[PDB]
Amino acid sequence: CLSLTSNSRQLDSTSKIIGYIRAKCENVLPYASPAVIFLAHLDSILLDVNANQDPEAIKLQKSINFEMSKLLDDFTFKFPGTTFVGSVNNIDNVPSSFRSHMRFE
Amino acid sequence: MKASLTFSLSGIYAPCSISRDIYLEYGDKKAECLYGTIRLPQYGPGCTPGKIVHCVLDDSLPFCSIVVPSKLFGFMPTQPTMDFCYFEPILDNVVPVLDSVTFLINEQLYSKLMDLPQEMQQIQFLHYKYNINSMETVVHSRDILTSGLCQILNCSPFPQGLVDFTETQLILVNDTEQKLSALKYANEDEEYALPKIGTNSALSIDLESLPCTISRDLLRPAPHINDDNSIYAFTDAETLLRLDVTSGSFITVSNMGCVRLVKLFVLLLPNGFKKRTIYAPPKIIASFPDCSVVTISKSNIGHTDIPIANQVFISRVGGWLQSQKCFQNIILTTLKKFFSESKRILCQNDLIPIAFDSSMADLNIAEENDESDDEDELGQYYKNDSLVWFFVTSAELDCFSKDNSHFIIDPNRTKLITTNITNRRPLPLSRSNLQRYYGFAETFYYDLHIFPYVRQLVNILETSFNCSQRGITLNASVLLHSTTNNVGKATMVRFASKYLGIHLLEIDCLSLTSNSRQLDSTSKIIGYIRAKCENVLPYASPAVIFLAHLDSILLDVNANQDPEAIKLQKSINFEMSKLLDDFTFKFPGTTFVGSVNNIDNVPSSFRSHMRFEILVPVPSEAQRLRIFQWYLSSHELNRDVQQKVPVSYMDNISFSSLSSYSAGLTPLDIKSIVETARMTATARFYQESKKCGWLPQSILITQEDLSKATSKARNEFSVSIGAPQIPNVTWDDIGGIDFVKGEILDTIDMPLKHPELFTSGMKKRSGILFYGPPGTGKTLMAKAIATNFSLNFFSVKGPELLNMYIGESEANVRRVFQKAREAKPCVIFFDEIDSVAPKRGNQGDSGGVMDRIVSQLLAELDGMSTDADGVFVIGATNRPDLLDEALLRPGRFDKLLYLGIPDTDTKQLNILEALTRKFVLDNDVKLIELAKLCPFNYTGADFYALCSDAMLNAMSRIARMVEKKVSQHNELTGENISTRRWFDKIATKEDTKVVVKMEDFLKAQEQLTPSVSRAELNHYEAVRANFEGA
Amino acid sequence: SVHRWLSAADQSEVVPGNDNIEYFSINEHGRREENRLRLKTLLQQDVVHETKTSTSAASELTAVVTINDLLEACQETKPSISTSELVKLRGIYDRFQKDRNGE
Amino acid sequence: QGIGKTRLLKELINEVEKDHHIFVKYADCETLHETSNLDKTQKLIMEWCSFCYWYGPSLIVLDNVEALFGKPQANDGDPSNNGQWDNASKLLNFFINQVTKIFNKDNKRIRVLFSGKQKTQINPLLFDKHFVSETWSLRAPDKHARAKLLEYFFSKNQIMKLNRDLQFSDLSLETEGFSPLDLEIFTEKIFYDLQLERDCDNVVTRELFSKSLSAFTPSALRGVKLTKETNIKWGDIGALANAKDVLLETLEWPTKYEPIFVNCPLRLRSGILLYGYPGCGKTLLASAVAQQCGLNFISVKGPEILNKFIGASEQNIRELFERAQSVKPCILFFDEFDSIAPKRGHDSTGVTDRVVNQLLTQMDGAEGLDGVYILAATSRPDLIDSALLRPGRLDKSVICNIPTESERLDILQAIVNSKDKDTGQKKFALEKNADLKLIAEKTAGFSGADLQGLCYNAYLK
Ligand SMILES: Nc1ncnc2c1ncn2[C@@H]1O[C@H](COP(=O)(O)OP(=O)(O)OP(=O)(O)O)[C@@H](O)[C@H]1O
Ligand SMILES: Nc1ncnc2c1ncn2[C@@H]1O[C@H](COP(=O)(O)OP(=O)(O)OP(=O)(O)O)[C@@H](O)[C@H]1O
Ligand SMILES: Nc1ncnc2c1ncn2[C@@H]1O[C@H](COP(=O)(O)OP(=O)(O)OP(=O)(O)O)[C@@H](O)[C@H]1O
Repeated sequence: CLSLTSNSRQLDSTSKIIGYIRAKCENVLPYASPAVIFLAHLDSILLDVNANQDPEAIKLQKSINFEMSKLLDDFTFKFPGTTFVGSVNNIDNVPSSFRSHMRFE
Repeated sequence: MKASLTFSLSGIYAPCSISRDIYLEYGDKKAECLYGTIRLPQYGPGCTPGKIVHCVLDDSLPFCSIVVPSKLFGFMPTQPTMDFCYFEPILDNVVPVLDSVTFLINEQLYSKLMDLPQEMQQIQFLHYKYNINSMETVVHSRDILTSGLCQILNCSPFPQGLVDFTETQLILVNDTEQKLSALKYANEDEEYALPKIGTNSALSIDLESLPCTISRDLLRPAPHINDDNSIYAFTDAETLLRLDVTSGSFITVSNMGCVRLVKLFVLLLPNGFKKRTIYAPPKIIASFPDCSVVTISKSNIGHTDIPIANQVFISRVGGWLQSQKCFQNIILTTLKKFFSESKRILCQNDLIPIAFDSSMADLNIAEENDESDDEDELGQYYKNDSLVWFFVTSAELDCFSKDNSHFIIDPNRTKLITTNITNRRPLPLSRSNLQRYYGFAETFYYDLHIFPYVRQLVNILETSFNCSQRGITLNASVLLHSTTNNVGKATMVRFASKYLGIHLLEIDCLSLTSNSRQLDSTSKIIGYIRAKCENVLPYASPAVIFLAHLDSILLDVNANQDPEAIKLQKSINFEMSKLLDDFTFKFPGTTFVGSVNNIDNVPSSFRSHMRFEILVPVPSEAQRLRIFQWYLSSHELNRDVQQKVPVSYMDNISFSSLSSYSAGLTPLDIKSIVETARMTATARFYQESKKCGWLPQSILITQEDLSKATSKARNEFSVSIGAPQIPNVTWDDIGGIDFVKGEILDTIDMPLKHPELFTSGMKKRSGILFYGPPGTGKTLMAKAIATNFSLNFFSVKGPELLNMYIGESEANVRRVFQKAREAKPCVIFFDEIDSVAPKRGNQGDSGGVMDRIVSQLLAELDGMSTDADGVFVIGATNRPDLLDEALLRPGRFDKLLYLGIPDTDTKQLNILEALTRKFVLDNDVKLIELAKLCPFNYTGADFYALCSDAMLNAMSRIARMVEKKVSQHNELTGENISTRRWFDKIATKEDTKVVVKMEDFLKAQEQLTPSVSRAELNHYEAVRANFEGA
Repeated sequence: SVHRWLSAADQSEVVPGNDNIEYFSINEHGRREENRLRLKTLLQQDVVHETKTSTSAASELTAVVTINDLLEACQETKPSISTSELVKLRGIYDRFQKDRNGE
Repeated sequence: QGIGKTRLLKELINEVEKDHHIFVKYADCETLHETSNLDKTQKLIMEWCSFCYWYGPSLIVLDNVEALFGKPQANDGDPSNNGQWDNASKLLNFFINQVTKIFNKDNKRIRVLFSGKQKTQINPLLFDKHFVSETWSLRAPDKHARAKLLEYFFSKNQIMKLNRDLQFSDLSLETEGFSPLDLEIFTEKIFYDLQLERDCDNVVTRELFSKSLSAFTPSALRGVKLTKETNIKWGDIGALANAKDVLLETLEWPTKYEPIFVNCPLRLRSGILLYGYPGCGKTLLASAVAQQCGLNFISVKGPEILNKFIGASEQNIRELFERAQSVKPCILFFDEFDSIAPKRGHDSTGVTDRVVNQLLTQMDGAEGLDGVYILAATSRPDLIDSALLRPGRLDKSVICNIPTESERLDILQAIVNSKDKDTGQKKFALEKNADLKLIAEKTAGFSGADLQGLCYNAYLK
C-alpha cells in the first residue's frame, strides 16, 4: 500500500484503494488457495487521525478503515483456508478498533 | 357490547331494567344484585367513561333492551336520546366499595336534617329519600341527586364503588356559597316554556363549526348508505320543529345572496353544544367566512329533482400545501377517491376540503387496483393529517331542472377537470378549529391576556392586513430571538397565523441547504426559496414568509477566517435581504418573520434593515399554568390513544403547584413530563389489569407521577447545566435544625411563596450569615435549604478568589453573580467570608486590593434586593470576630443566625440519630448513654468522625471473625481458598452484613479527642455574645 | 413602619387569603380525618371557581412612617462617619485649599 | 467497543419479530457514511420513515449511530461552535423532525432504537430536543457471565475440552476486563497454541493457559504503556512501618474484606496523598503495597496529561479518568503532583486552574466512581491547593520521615539480603553475619536512596 495507491486525497480515494485491493485479491485468490494476503506498510493507509484536523477527512479515514475491516472479513468468510499478514513499523498508529479485531501479534 | 338503550325518569338511583338475554350472562352470580358498566356514544373523538350501575332483570324489555335513569345524568329524555349503548357485565370481579366519598347538601338540608344527633338515622333518611342501598348501591363522583340541592363530589379510593352505610367514609358538608342553586340538569331548564309555533320560512340563527366529527350511527333516522357524507348540519330539535322539518331533511342556509343546501339532523341528548345554534362542518363555514349569524329556511327540493352534471371545472385553492410537488400525486389520488366515494352534492363557487396523511405521500400504493371497495379499509390504516382546499369554478349541466343552482356529481357519469389556481383567504380560527375537527396535533391555544409578547406580535399582522385593504402599503417585518431554545417561537408563529386565518409559508433553514460552502450555495438557496415562494404567493396573499432558524444561513464571520468564506457569507446575506425587499415590493401585504436562536449572531446590517425585533422568554408561572391546562386537556391527552380505554387525570391535582415546580423549563419539557405521567399511568394500569383482571376503567395520572417526572426532567436539565451541587440532602441527615426553623423559613420561602405580598416595593431579606464551630452542619443546613427548596447552588470559597497580586477576583464574583442571574431561581454561598470580608479601615494591607472587593460586594448585595427576586446571597464564617462590621448591618445581613456547640444532650442525640439513621446497629446501642458520654465540646464533624470510626472498628471485628472462619474452614477442607474466592461464592449474606455494637461507639469515643479546645469554646461564645449584642 | 404595619393590614380577617369556611360534619366509623387534605380540596379544592388575580389587595395599605418612627430611626441609625475621618479629611481639604481646594 | 452490541441488536430483532410482530429496518451507519451527502441522505431518511410507517408498528435501528450522526467532538478546533451547524447535525435535525412528527401523529407505530459508544460522542441535540427517553450502558462482563461466555466459546469448537482438575470457575477468576470479543480472541489463541503441541486430545492445561495469558494483551490495556512490571515487594521495602499499616488499612483491607465494606454505607475513602523528603521511597511503598494487594497498577507522571492545546488537555484528562474508572479495582497514581495541580493563582493562562477544576469534578463527582484508588506524590505539598486536601472531601495524606537507626537498619538488611529475580541469591555478596548495626550509626540523616547508593558503590568497590 506504499507503492501503487496512485490516489490518496480525492474522496474517491478510499473507494479506489478498497476496490483495487478487492479486485486483485478476488481475481487471483479463488484458484490459488491456500494462500496468504500480505500488506506492506499497511499502516500507511490505516491510522488514527488526530482531532486536530478537519472533520470530513476524519470521516473519510473512518470509512476507509471500516471497509478495510469488512474486506478482510469478507475475504476470509468467502475463501476458507485463507489468511493474511500485515506489516507495520509502529503499533501506535493503526486504528485501535482495527487492532482489537485482529488475531495475532 | 352493543345493546339497545332507553331512559326512564324514575330517579338517579332507580333500578336499571335489563333484558333477560342480558340477565343470563350473569348466571352463576346472585342474579339479583346484577351490576353492569355502560358506555355512551360521545359526539366526538373518544368515548364517555363507563358508569357502573345496579341492574335488575325484566323480560318485558325486548331482545337486548335495557332501561337506565336519565336523571342519573344531568338530563331527562324530553327529546330523543341515543338509542344504543355499550354494556359490559363484570363477572369475575365484584363491585369495589369506596371507603371514602365526598358530597354536597344545600344549606337548608344541612340545617334541617343535621338536627338529629345520630348519623345512622340521617343516612337511613338519605336512603329513603334517594333509594340507595348499602352493599347494593354504587356511587359515582360528580353525581346529582337533587336538582341543585344534592351533589356527590369525590369518591375514594376509587371514584366509584359500592356503598356501605356503616363502614364507608361519608363526608357531611353543606353549600354555604349558594353553588347548589345554579346546579341544574341539562334539558331540565325549560319547564316547557312554549316557544312560538309557526311556519316561518326563515329564522336567523347563530352558526358554529362542528367541534368534532359525528359518526353516522348517531343520525336519527339513519340515512342511505350511498348518500354523500359531506353536507350535514345539526341543531336542537326545537329549531327543527320551528321549521317543522325532520332529521335527515334538506334545508337551505342563505345570507345576503350566498346560499347553500345542507342535510340537517337532530342532536341526541344529552347535550354539550350551545342551544339555539346551528352546527355545520367547515364545508359550510368557509363559504360564510364573515357570517356568524345567518338565515336558515326550509327546502322542498327532493332527491330525485337534483340535476346531474357531466363536466365540472374545479380550480385548486391556492395554498402552501398545494405548491408542494412532492404531494401533487397523492392529493390528486385522494381527490379522485373522494368523488369515487359516492354521489356528491355541490353548487357553483363552492369550496372543497380534502384531508390526507402526508406521511403516506411518496408511497404511491395500489393505484392499479381497479374499482376496489377495499380502499375504505386502508383509510383507518391511513390517518388524514393535513388539508387542502378546492374551489367550484364551474359546473356543466345537460338539462334545466328545478334545482339548477345545485347539482350532483357521479363518477360514472360526471367528468371533472382541474384548472388554474384561485386565491382565497383561510378561515380564522374563531369560526372553526380545523385541527380539532380533523384531530391533528392541535396547536396550543394562547390566552392573549396571559402571553403579552404574543399579543404584541399579533397586534402587527391584522393592522398590516387592514392598512393593505385600506390601500395603505407598509413592509411589516419582525424577527424572533431568544436566550434559550425549545421555546416554540415557531409554534407561536403558527398560532398567530391560524388566529387571523392567514396563509403560512414555512421554510426550515436546516432542511434545504445543499452545500453552503461552494460557489452555488448562495445561488441555490436563493433560487430554492424564490421557487418555493413564487409558485404559491401569487394566489395565496395575504400570508407570511416564515424563515425558521434564519441565523443558520446568515453567519457573521470574523476577518481572520478564509476570505472566500467571508465573501460568500456577505453575498448570501445581502442577496437574502434584497430578496426580502423584492418580495415585499412585488406583492404588497406580504410580511416576513424569522426565527433565530441568538439575536446577536445576525449581521448588524440586515438586523437594522429589519423592522420589528421581539424576544420570546421562558414561560412564567401563569403561563406554565395555562400550558399544563392545555397538555392535560383530554383532547391533548387522547390524540393518539388507539387503545379503546381513554386517559385522564383526577380532579384533585393542584395545577397551580405543578406550575410552581415547573419554573425554569420549556414547553417541550412540560410535554415530556405529561407524557412521562402517561407512561406511569399506563404501566400501572396494565399492571393492575393483569393483577386483578378487572380494569379500573380509564387510566389516571396522580400528582406524584407528575412530580417525579418533573424531578427526573430537572435532573437531566441540571446534568446539562453546570450546577452539580443539588444531589440529595434532607432534614433527617442533620439535627440542630429546629432552633432557627422559623427565621430561616420566613427569610427564604415567604418572599418566594408570597411575592405579591412582597411586591410592595419592600426590601426583601438580603441574606443569612452563619457562624460557630466548624462541622456543626452550617454548609449541610444550607444544602438542605437548597435541595428542599430546589434552587441552583454554587459554592465559592473566599480564599480561593485571592490571587498572587490580583489576577481576577472582582471579575470572578461578577461572573458567579451573572451566571446565577441566568440560572434563576438559585442560591449562592460564600465559604469563610471572614477570609474575604475582614475588618477594614484600621490596618493597612500591601496594595489595598481588598477594599475595592468589599466595596463592590456591598454595593452589589444592596443593588440586587430591589428587584432581583429569586437570587439570594448567603455567607459562611467560622471566625466572625475578624468579619468587617459593615456586613453585620441589615441589608447585607440582618438575621445573624447561629449554629453553636451542642450544649444539651438533645442536640447531640438528634445529631447522632441523624448520622446513624442508616447504620445497621445492634439493639445494644443506647445512644442516650453515648450522648451523656460525649463532652458537649464535640461538634457535628466530631460525631461524623465518631460514626466513621465506629464503622471502622465494627468492620475490623467482622474482618477478624471472617479470617477465623477462613482459617478454620481451610484446615477442615484441606485446600487454600483465597479471600476473594471466599467472598465471591463462599460468603453468605451474614458475611456481607455489618453489625454494630455499643462497644464500637465507646471505642470510637475514647479514640476521639476534642476537635475544638475548651478555650476555643469560650472564645467562640464571647465572639457570639459580642456580635449578638449589637 | 412596614414592620409595624405587618400587624395592621395582615391582621385583617384571617391569615392572608380566604379562611373561616370550616368543616361541617362527618359520618365515619373511625375515619375522623378533618384535616385540610379533604377540607381544602373536595368541596373547594380550587381556592375559588377558576381562581385568578384581582385589584390591589396584598399591599392595600402603605406603611406610612410616623414621626415616632423617624425619631427612633435617627437614634438607631448611628453616624456613618467617625469624627477622626471627618477632621482628617477637613484638614487635608484645607491644606489643598491653601493651593487649590478653595478659591 | 467490543461488547458485541451488534449481536445484541440482531438477537433483539429476532426475538421482537418472533414474539410481537414489529416490522424492523436494520441499517448499519457505515453505508450511510459511504455517501454522507446531505440531500442524498435526506432522501434516504424520507424513504425509511415512509416505509417504516407503511408497516405499523415499526422499529428502526442503527448500530454505530455516532459514525453518521455523531456530532464532531465538541470543540473540533473551530471557535465558532455556535452559529454554524455541522452537516450531521442538520441530518439529525431532519430525522428528528420526521420521526417526532410521526410520533405525535402516532406514538404506537414507529419506535427508533439508536446505538452508540458514548453519550457525549452522540450528538446532544437529540437529548436537548428530548428525543431519547432513557439510555442503557453495556458494562464490561462479570466473572459469573464470563463463565458461560467461555463455556459457549470453546463449545463453538466442540473438539476442545477443559481438564477435570480445571474448572470454568477458574477461567472466570483469571479472566477479567475482557469483552465477549476479547474472550473470543483468547479462546482462539488457546485453541491455536494447543494445536501447537499435538500430544493431548485437545484438553486444556494450566500451563498452556498461563503462557497464553502471559502472552495476552487485552484490548482495554492495548494501546497503553502500562509501566507495571517493577517487581518491588515487601522484601524490597521494609521501613515506613506506619505508612505500611496505613496503606494496608486503605488498600489491602478493602480487597481482603469486600463483604464488610459492601454494606459499609458511607462512601469509601477515595485515596491518599504521599509527601516527604525527595527520593525517600514514596514511589516505592505504593508499588510494594500494590503488589501486596495484587491490584492493577498504573504510574502516571505529570507530563502525560500536559499538552500544547488548551481545552484538548481537559479532554485528555477526561479519557484518562475514563480508563481509570474502567478498571475497578485499580490504583491510579500521579507523580510530582506539585507539577500537576498546584494551588490556584500560579499560571497566566489559567490552564492549571481549569485543569484543576476538571480533576475535582471527578473525585467530588459522586457517580459511584470509587473502585479507582487515587494516589499521588509530591515533595512540595505546600504548592497544592488546599481544596485538594479537605478532610472528608479527601482522605489522609502520608508523610515520609528520615530513616533513623532503626529504619536505616531495616532497609539495609532488606536490600542486602534481597533475593534476586534472575538468580534468587543475595543481590550483593552479603556478609553472612557482619556488623550491620554499626553501619546505620554513621548514616544518620541519610535517605533510603542514600543507603542503597552507599551499598551499591560498596558493591562496586
Ligand atoms: N406553549 C407552547 N410554546 C411553545 N411550544 C409549545 C407550547 N406548547 C407546546 N409546544 C410544542 O413545543 C414545540 C416548540 O418547538 P419550536 O420549534 O416551535 O421551538 P423554538 O422556540 O422555535 O425553538 P428552537 O428553534 O430552539 O428548537 C412544538 O413541538 C410545540 O408543539
Ligand atoms: N451475546 C453476545 N453478546 C456480545 N458479544 C458476543 C455475544 N456472543 C458472542 N459474542 C462475541 O462478542 C464479539 C462481538 O463483536 P461485535 O463486532 O458484534 O462487536 P460490537 O460490540 O457489537 O461492536 P462493533 O460492531 O462496533 O465492532 C464477537 O467476538 C462474538 O464472538
Ligand atoms: N526505604 C527506602 N527509602 C528510600 N529510598 C529507598 C528505600 N529503599 C530503596 N530505596 C531506593 O531509593 C530510591 C528512592 O527514590 P524514589 O524516587 O523512588 O522515592 P520518592 O520518595 O518517591 O521520591 P521522589 O518523589 O522525589 O521521586 C530508589 O532508587 C529506591 O530503589
